[PDB]
Amino acid sequence: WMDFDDDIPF
Amino acid sequence: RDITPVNDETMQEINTLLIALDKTWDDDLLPLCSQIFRRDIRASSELTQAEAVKALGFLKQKAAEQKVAA
Repeated sequence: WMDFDDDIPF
Repeated sequence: RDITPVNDETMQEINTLLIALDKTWDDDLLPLCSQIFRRDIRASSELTQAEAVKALGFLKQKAAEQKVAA
C-alpha cells in the first residue's frame, strides 16, 4: 500500500 | 483503532498548509486520503484524528521540502 510515509507527489 | 474524529485544531493546521500549497480538499487531499485509507471519504470532517495526523505530517513534508512554484 501507498501510504503517507511514502514519497507521493501532491 | 481509535476512531475519534479529527479535532478543529488539527483541521485548522491542515487547512493552513493546503492554502500555502495551493491545494484543496476536493481536488487533492480527499481523493488521496480515500486511496491511502482505502475508504470513501467525502468531507474533511469525516477523517479520524489518527488519519488527519498522518495527512498533516505529509503536508508538512510537502511545505518544507521546496518553494511553491508560481
